[PDB]
Amino acid sequence: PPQREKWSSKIDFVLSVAGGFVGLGNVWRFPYLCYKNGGGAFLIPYFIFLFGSGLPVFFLEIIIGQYTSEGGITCWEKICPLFSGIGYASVVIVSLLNVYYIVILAWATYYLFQSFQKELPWAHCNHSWNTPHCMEDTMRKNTNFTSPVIEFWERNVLSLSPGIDHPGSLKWDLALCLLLVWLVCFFCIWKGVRSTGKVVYFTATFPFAMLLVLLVRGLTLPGAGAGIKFYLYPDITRLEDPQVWIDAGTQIFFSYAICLGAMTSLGSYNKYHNNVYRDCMLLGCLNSGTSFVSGFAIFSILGFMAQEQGVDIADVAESGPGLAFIAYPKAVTMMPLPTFWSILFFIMLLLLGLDSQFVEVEGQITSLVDLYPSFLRKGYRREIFIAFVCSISYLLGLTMVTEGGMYVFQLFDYYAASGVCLLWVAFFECFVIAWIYGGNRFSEDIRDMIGFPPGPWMKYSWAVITPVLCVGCFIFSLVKYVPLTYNKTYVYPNWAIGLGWSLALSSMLCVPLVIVIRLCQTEGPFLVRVKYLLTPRE
Amino acid sequence: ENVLTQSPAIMSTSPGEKVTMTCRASSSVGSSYLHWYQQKSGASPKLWIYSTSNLASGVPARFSGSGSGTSYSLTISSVEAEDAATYYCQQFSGYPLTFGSGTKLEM
Amino acid sequence: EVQLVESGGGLVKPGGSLKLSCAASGFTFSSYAMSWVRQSPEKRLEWVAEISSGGRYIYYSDTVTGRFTISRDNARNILHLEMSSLRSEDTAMYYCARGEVRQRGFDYWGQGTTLTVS
Ligand SMILES: [Cl-]
Ligand code: NA
Ligand code: NA
Repeated sequence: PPQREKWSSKIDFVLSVAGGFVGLGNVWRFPYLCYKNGGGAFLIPYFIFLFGSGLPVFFLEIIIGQYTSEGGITCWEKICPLFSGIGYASVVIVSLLNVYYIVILAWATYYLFQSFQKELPWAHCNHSWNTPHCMEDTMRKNTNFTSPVIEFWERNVLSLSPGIDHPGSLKWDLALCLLLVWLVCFFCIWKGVRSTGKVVYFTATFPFAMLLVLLVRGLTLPGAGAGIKFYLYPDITRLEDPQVWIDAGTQIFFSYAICLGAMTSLGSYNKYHNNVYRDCMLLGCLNSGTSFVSGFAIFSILGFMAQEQGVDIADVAESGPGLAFIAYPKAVTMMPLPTFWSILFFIMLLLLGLDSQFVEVEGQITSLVDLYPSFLRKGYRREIFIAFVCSISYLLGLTMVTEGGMYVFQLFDYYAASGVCLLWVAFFECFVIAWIYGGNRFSEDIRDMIGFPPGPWMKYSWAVITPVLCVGCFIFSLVKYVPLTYNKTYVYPNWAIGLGWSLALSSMLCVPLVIVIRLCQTEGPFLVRVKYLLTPRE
Repeated sequence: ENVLTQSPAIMSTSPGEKVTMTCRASSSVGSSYLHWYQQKSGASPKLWIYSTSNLASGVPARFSGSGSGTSYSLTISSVEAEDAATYYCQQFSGYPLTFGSGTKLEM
Repeated sequence: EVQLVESGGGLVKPGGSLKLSCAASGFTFSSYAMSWVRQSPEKRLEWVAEISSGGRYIYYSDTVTGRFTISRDNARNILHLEMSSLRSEDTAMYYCARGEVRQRGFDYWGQGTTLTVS
């Protein structure tokens, strides 16, 4: 059908993109990837990738979205049909990300529910779930003594199993919250995306205010300086291994949400002649600034913990996804009336999480209904379809709130939508646009839309820098391979690793497969067959 | 077609004063899409001001512009000899491109 | 450094046809977008047409959209304008302008050539 919507204002676009960027990918994921790799060694690859590839590819996503009014899949039909598989990859990635991204908000909701109490559970271990090795941090400094802030997590929230092979029972208490978050999601999406006026004034400022409060409460602590010194000092020995490179490289593709159908979908709602360049750059500044600032909040608390307990900074906390839930509650414990701030912190996490969720769920739905705008037209069809996707998302996410859930969540976070797939997708996107479709032709298109050509930084970042970086990391990872491990002490069975590589391949293979499907489906000799598909069609 | 109207039909000035030229649009135009040009009598024009206040490569820097939305203006801090010319305001936000009626400074 | 010089122009019968050209030097002519602008004997400026770097995108003024054609010769750094039916209102002096960036205007102009109709 001819109909296609557009933004009511440029502020709608800016708000939607700002909601899509800033979320748990900055305040939760970045700290533990930095901690796992020993602090300051992580920053050099981080900024090299940032300014070499990250921002140009984000601008490419937005401007492709704006040039051709279509979602993740149906624009490559108008850039280069032969390579259309990239959109199917870009939608599989979103489908897998939405499965596991909700579980963090499930845990946040459980903490919020536990928060409303006369005394915080993780303040003192008189409770039943704790081991006899428990000692309060005030006394742990005076051989296996452990802290209550860690025991609450592991023994009550996770109820952690001794291994992935031992799933145990499903924690109904967490399952009800996992369902509640999906109810909240549905009753926002089932109408449509909108800014809704005054609600944005509160939603868009409270979380940053709370983050600033957390930063100030963090730096004030007795041991912050040692944490910062650990944070900012590169250990060059670490750069000799591929992991510190690929984790830093893929963290940026994850944070900017560029290898996903979302950003293109958001771009597609703009007017053709709209100038987006400055907004893209300033929002990239916002994203990377917030991510960088959060480190001073985390590692100051970790240095305080190491100073109080008397251990090395690298030994003090979990080298895994629990780091934020171990760190911030320990800081919340250090303020008057802890219940107030405990409430506010998890409200802040929920507000940061909901926005990103809504934006990319809407992006997935937008990218998929454009395949069948008639069969899945407006009406009851959307009502059925959205639930048909969300219910399967719920029953898939349910697999990892069991007693063995954490070992599966780690496997998802390492392989699904957060690793090599992003390098693959970004390499092929840049390769297509630069070398097949033509950098000159695309620069002329950008000139026609914006009024000014993109310039050297974008041109060479697409043509040379990004492909070379993506090839280098991809080769370096496999010539110096090392297997995955949980919390730096747990080794995965071969079947778990095989499942992880299967999960990643399910995303990667869409690119080469669709090429064969398209090519075998066209008549005539192959040299004419490829010529028909290398030309814009729709 | 977004027509641009310039207020003063013509100007005669002694070399001891400052003046302002007004350019008014039928529809609002962004600050990044209005430029002013110089035309010396008997010669082809040259770019004078762009993006509503940025000064061209050789303009005497007594020239400065200000405005936004529907109305714009070009101002001269101090007029002087050899400044005589016809000056046009031009819209560049959308097609068709339009030039103002232009105004001539003499005397 | 940069140079523009137009060629062609003269007396023609009304309803006749004429072709103008604009040679360029001193810059990578394949990159910069080009436009034509004409000045009436009443000294009023009027925009005519624009053509993009690769000639893929072309725009026309409303009063000429049916009669004028704009084209390029990138291999020899020459710009062409072809007119099909010259009415009495078409007489003017036609300028060749290198307006690449829309946020920065027409930074270079040619000398221009006259066109008149009997
Ligand atoms: Cl980040
Ligand atoms: Na968010
Ligand atoms: Na991010």
